[PDB]
Amino acid sequence: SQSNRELVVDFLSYKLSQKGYSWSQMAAVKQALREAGDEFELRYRRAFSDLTSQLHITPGTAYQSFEQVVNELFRDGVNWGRIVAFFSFGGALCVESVDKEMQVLVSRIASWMATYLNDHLEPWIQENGGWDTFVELYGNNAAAESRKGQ
Amino acid sequence: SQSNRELVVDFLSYKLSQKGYSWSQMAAVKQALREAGDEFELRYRRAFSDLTSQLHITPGTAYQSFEQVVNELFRDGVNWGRIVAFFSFGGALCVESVDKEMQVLVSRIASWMATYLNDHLEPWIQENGGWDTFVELYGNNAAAESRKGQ
Amino acid sequence: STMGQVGRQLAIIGDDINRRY
Amino acid sequence: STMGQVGRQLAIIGDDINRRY
Repeated sequence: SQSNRELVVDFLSYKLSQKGYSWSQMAAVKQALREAGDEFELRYRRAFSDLTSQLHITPGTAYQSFEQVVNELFRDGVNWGRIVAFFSFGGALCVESVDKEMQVLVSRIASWMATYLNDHLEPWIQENGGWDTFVELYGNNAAAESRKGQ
Repeated sequence: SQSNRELVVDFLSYKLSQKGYSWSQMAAVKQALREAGDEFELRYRRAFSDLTSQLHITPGTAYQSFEQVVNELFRDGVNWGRIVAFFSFGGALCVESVDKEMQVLVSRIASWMATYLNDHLEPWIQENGGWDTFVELYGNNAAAESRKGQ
Repeated sequence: STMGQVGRQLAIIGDDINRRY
Repeated sequence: STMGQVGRQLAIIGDDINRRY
């Protein structure tokens, strides 16, 4: 069963990451982004209130909601922190959709995010060191440890 | 890029799980097992020392090491806690392999785990409520919260 | 728009958490 | 064996963390 293999890889990836190892480069990117997203959401909450609490979405307007936000986020630039913001926004929009019994939108939002990444963020990412550089900058929970020290 | 979709799904799965939601049934199983493994390893460490500190493995004896442990773990029974132990053991064996510059073994151990799950644990799992029951018993970090209360 | 203002706030916090070598 | 004894210890802790309805 391919499901059993996926469960094994998930668990082993997690335990390797706790020791500073990684199952794969992709696994290292995933973990650093999870950590950066947690930290982003903490900082956002303290300055502006929780990201989920301010979102409006209905199935008939879901793309409009997505693009209105993402277009402003990247209107005047791309950088690693704004890429983290983009992921955190998508997560919050999915949580809000589930809260409001609009579960159908989770799959749509995931697709819109992947397409936006492919078309509009990947060019910048490839010119700025790729996801390997993101891991160098954000791995080992680096953004949170920075705030914790100050 | 399929890599961008996988990163999106990982992040969204994580953020949904933090709110008590799940991307999929499999995502819920993964998270409950991660949590159960952390708790297992904590309990094991307190009673018997860290699970990685006691493992012996070389590439020439890696399967022997795996089966010597797993055969005794399940010699006189299968239950959800021992299934968690099995995952934690595999994680520790992978960490030890990487520590000792035997990275080639990680992929082998993952395969041996998936095969053992398929052949020798799945029959029990399907007779005892399936992974859905595991999530009912272990989801929401339930094993750790039990110890925390006592 | 209201969602536009969320995007602006995301950019502000994104710039705060932005990291450089 | 040494690894056999690890398996026995895993079973002991597995029984401790085992949960029932």
